[PDB]
Amino acid sequence: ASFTKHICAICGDRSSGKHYGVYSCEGCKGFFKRTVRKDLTYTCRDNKDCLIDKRQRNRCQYCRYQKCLAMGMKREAVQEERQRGSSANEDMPVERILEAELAVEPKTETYEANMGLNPSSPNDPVTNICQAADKQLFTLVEWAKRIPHFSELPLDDQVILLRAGWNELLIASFSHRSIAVKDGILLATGLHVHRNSAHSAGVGAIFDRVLTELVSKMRDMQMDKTELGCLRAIVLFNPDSKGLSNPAEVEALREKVYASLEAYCKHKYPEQPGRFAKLLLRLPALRSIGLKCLEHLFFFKLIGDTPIDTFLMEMLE
Amino acid sequence: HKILHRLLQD
Amino acid sequence: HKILHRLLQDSS
Amino acid sequence: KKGPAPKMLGHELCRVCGDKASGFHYNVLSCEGCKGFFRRSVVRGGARRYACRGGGTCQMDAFMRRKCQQCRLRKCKEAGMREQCVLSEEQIRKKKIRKQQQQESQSQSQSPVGPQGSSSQGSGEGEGVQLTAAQELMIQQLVAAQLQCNKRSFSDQPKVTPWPLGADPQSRDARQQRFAHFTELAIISVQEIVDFAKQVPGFLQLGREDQIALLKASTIEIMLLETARRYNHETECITFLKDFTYSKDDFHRAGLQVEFINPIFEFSRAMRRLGLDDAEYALLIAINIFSADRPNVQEPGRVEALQQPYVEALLSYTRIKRPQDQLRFPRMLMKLVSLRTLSSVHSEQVFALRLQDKKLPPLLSEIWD
DNA sequence: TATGACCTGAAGTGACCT
DNA sequence: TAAGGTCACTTCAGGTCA
Ligand SMILES: O=C(O)Cc1cccc(OCCCN(Cc2cccc(C(F)(F)F)c2Cl)CC(c2ccccc2)c2ccccc2)c1
Ligand SMILES: CC1=C(/C=C/C(C)=C\C=C\C(C)=C\C(=O)O)C(C)(C)CCC1
Ligand SMILES: [Zn+2]
Ligand SMILES: [Zn+2]
Ligand SMILES: [Zn+2]
Ligand SMILES: [Zn+2]
Repeated sequence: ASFTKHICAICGDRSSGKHYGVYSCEGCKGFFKRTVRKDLTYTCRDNKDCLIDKRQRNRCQYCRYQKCLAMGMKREAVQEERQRGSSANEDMPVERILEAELAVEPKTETYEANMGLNPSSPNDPVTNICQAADKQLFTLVEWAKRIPHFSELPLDDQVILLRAGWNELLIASFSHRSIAVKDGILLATGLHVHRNSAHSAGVGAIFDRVLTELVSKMRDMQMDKTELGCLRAIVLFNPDSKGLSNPAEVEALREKVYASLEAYCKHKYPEQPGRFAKLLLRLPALRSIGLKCLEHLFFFKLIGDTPIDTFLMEMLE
Repeated sequence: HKILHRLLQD
Repeated sequence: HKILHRLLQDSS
Repeated sequence: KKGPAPKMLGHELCRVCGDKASGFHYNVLSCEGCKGFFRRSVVRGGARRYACRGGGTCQMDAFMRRKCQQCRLRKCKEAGMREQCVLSEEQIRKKKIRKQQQQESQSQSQSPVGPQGSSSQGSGEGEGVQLTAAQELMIQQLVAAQLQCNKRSFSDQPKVTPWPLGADPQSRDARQQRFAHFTELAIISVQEIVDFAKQVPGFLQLGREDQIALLKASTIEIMLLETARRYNHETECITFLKDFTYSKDDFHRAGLQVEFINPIFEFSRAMRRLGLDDAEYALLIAINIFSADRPNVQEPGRVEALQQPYVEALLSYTRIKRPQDQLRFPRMLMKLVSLRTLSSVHSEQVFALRLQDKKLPPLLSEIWD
């Protein structure tokens, strides 16, 4: 086949004759020239399946160079001295999540001799905590609605997700509420617990576990409302819940929360590379706590001593 | 069973 | 607590 | 004479709206409107957008695109526009200062060429940036330790009760036989884990009861990880000791409850979408041992501090290897939660076995009781 | 306030000289 | 011939401003 002498050996175009040791057009000539001169290493994301022809040759430079080199072109033939040499947003915005957290929790503090509520009594810690929980379930759904894309989900799936995550949601909530007090936690009803009371109630183990692994770390890393809301969003969307219509959507939204949170971390706190990873690592500690609390909730409910309200009963039943 | 559905409705 | 401990100090 | 341009054009329109495109923008072809909209959407995400009250059936064209911005952006996603194609603020600063202060505009001055009348590049330290030496040393050490501790379980194969194939379906002692078999495999697993953690650096810096508590707590989850690593996608079976394969119904004949068996298979098939290598698995296990939220831990500070290097080392390894997938890292750190849930399920399985007055090996009975 | 035609402006390509 | 260079030409980022 001596007709191939009149064509380019790479892109299959009409050539000018030999240049780098193979017959190629001015395009591949200038390309190999400009490439080998600086010898810049290309990166092709396909990968490596690219078929180079006359028309599309400029779309992928990597595979074009590889085909040029495969045809027998020499880098030594090239003159001039040289050889070898953010966020993802508005789908799941953190501002709306922040708006949700600010909406649900009015309580904050700024720069003397004031604060909203901290009365106390060590009777009865469990009953008061259940009361506060039942109180905060309504604000939990009201929080859930303000979270992006959740209201767009089917109603039954919303129900399932809330019934699944309500415990860890409330837990993270009162943990971050109690971030300013040690120890221990402030109830949403305003009343105080004081872990001694938890020890005298026999629940001291899980309580001190909450004190150690949640509020302590949150205060140490100084977690704000955005990150709290994002973590609560990760907890909120669980693709692994039972009875889900389309778990892939929930998982996808969760991924969106990952990207958005990591973005907010790479923005607000450029100082700490391990901020995002820390926030994520607070989650497995939460799950073990959230489950252990259900075991006590299933207990005190079955015993029939501590009065349980209707909504909390519904969540437990 | 009942409450949560109605709260989620409106 | 015993058997894990005896599995610790040396090779099993 | 032929025009000296590549010139790939001809009005292929727009993948978002369908107006006339000026070319490819952010990994897709679109018009100026969609491009600018996408840019201002990425750079400002906190901007107020109106929720979609007309349903996700919103139709996109050269007009209604101004109505619903959420659907417009969603179809920009449907068009395949990447968020990483938008230059950040720290990325754009170097795309400015080089093109303004000296190079290519207003200034060229050098030693050669000069009409001056009347008007070390390569490396500082031997760098190449991320993924430092010590990290890769630790990773390779963890992998080598994993293999080395894995080879010890290969000689224990005919130390165990044979599998009763062709067994009476209503036989109780057959189920008991399979159960005993799996428990022995679990013993081998536990010893293997102990050896692995023994070869893990920094682990010897803790106390006796610290190491014991950490091991007893993380054992089941590490077993879940190793099992998910030994899971076969196509055949839908799990292969232990590389010569022993078992299906789900084999676990059903073992006497294990459905609520114990199912989520484990869910967990195993969920991790194959991650496509993790031995390095990432080893790092995940290493981090899992060093979780400080475990019960009966006297010095959680030392454990957390020990968990610190493995976390960031996993980060640098993930970002460099697969820059295309940024969700791999958070999806990996999120598997620990599933490990916690499956740990609870496991404990419930243990209690289930206790309910029928079934006996488990002294080691397994030491850990999970 | 958001929008899109329109610009700045580099990095690149190739037909055609040299 | 076969190496170079030139500079009309494309591209796709951000920025402007009515
Ligand atoms: O083959 C090796 O390399 C060694 C190895 C590594 C990892 C696991 C392993 O044995 C697991 C297979 C049998 N296993 C039995 C078991 C383990 C832990 C606790 C219990 C129990 F006492 F709580 F019951 C049992 Cl019965 C069961 C296995 C499994 C997989 C899928 C469905 C059902 C059961 C498993 C259980 C827990 C965690 C991981 C795997 C040998
Ligand atoms: C930790 C704890 C438990 C559960 C707490 C739960 C499930 C919810 C708390 C909600 C609050 C306290 C909300 C708020 O303040 O907004 C139980 C009862 C099992 C045991 C002792 C105390
Ligand atoms: Zn060519
Ligand atoms: Zn290619
Ligand atoms: Zn368009
Ligand atoms: Zn819409």
